[PDB]
Amino acid sequence: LAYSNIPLGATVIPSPFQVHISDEQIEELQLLVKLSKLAPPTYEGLQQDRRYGITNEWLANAKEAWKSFDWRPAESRINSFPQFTYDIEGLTIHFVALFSEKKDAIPIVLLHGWPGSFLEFLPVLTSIRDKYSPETLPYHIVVPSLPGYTFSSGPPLDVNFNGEDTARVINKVMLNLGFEDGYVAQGGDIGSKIGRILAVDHDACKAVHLNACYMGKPSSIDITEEDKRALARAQWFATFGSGYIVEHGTRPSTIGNALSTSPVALLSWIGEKFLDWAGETIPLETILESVTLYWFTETFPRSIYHYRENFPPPKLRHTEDPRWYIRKPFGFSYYPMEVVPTPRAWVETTGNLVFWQAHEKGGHFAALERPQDYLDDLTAFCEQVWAG
Amino acid sequence: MALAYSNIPLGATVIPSPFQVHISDEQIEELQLLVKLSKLAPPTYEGLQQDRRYGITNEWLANAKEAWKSFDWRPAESRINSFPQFTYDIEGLTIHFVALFSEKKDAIPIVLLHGWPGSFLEFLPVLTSIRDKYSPETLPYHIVVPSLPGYTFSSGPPLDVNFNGEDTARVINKVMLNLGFEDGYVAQGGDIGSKIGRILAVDHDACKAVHLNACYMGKPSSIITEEDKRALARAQWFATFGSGYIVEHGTRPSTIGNALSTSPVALLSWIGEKFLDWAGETIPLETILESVTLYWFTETFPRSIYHYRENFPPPKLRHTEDPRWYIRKPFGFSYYPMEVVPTPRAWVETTGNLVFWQAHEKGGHFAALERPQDYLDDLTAFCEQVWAG
Repeated sequence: LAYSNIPLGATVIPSPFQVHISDEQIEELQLLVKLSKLAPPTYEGLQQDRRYGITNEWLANAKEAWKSFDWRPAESRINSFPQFTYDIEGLTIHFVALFSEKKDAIPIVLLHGWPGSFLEFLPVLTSIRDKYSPETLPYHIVVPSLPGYTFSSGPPLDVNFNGEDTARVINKVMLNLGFEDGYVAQGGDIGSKIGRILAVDHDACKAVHLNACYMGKPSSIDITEEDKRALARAQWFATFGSGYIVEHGTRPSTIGNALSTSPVALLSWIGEKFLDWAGETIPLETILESVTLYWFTETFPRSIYHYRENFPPPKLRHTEDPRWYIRKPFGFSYYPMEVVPTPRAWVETTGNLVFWQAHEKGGHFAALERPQDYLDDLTAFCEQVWAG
Repeated sequence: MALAYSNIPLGATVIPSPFQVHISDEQIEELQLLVKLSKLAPPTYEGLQQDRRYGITNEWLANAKEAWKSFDWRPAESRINSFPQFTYDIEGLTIHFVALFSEKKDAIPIVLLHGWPGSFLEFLPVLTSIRDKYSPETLPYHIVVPSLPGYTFSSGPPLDVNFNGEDTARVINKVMLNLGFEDGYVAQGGDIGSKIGRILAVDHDACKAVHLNACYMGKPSSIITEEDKRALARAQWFATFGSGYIVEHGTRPSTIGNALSTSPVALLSWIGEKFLDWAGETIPLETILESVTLYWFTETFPRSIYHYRENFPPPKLRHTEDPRWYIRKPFGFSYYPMEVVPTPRAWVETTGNLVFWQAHEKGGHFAALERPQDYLDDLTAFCEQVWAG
């Protein structure tokens, strides 16, 4: 497999990995999709603008498509990229990688969120290996599955687990691969908090680029018509879009149990996000691939441990806390349909912001929606800040 | 189909249609199939917290799922059908209600109002006590226990227009008007029913008085004992850790309604958490299963949560704290210590003409279900105190 040779200085050799969902898991999935019931018509379910969530119609259509969804091609595509696992602190940590043949390639770790996965970055990874050979690849790209997500095991059954533990475990992936001299982190959604913690607390992480920075407007800050739509969208998300945060953060076992009962229940909860959060419309096939993977791996109940960190609501939000001010080189890319679009003057207050790029297209799932924009920003930021 | 207590009061302007519950054989067969084949979450740190700090435990749900496999609906149905039941058509909705009608020309009419995730079932123990104490001939009251629009055998709400708490009260008032009670009735409510009962008493002439066992509010701007400290901490637990379902119901009702229609055990997870956490007296598993089973058979859940969006964006004032909804008519309140937001008398008094106050040592959110005799003593005491003929 191209791009799959372990960097020469690795401290722990990773075990190679391939996904092979059993025929029985596939057919249990179809059985329960078929067994699922739909809601009767309701006023709320008939609103085509989704002001009360997904429409009954969308869900009925998506369920029918699911019955013809074939996992094998998607699984084959996933397996076309090099994948590995480490054993770290009793957990299996899965990651996708593209390793360069250049000895001093710049290591980068790309950090997904919820309800995402490594799947978000495969179009970017496809663009990378279209553009480069293993010989001309300037980067080592590492795309781990966060603890509790898809092929990563955990979190533990017997102790609480939070974002600082997540960062500690993810940093060790990069250390294991020989990157103690330095790597760059890139993060969105929950990955943006992980990226911030890596940059703030872990020596090996030399710089961090974010495409999300969840904050209110700082009081130390004065607007344009783009600043106006950013504030209106942020207020929409805070007021109407944050039910799942409160339920994940306070009753993770209840919602975790309810949505494991049926794959179509998980489809409803997760599909609403792929619909509302995107700038560029995400195809139904991409939603189904993600929900199917979460299902096969029982991700959802293992994946929501992060949300309880905000209950009770902290004095300062993470991004606004001086404890988590990013002193290392810090980059931000602005996508207008990000769930909380944040202007430069906001972001600048949370770190040492040396890189700023704004885009006209794209929303929350920047890598998935705009892989070329994402890859361009990532190359530019890494070239701009990397110090050898 | 003659039934004791089912004679329509003499002043009725509209005769209701008799109703009986008959869930089909195929629904009962299908429910058992769907329970058995429901998938369960794997073990998680959160699912192993036996103080339920993060919701229901994996162990509780697996046990409830096992018990559900051998729950028999038909004897619960026979018990339900021993009470008179009716429907009215009102503004194109079918409104189900249970009733006990007195033979006395001047019996005091009373409407009992359930909330979410409850139903007319909450009041059956109280109705059982009433009909054990009174024959139709000695019954001092007419008791009406309707299904709110969207709940169990009541249809709607409409597919094509929004529907809110004021529409709910208008429609429930017409049940009482149809039965000839334009001269007066008393309302009683908890949970969402306490909001409806408030609107009835504030805005509708036929409602003469109202008793509540819930008065959802913060500490009033108008204004601490042992109990008051405890009530404040419980109210603060509810607002901080207990209101996830409110935000979700009120912002994304379509998503959660669809999610929870897919499987009866999805519904049970969501609703069972509330019967566990909100109760003062432990509510038996069989009662929870009965309630969740009824919701499942009647596709209640997606139709029942329209009330919660009235809080989004957060209104200028909470209903109970708004002079617009201050109760001028005689207002009674019963304090149950394990109510989700226990409100001292000083708080409640800022919201209406409080002429009746009763505090209790036991009982929680589902007062009539947990403490039927306490609930009934209060209701009759309050009605006898305020009714003016």
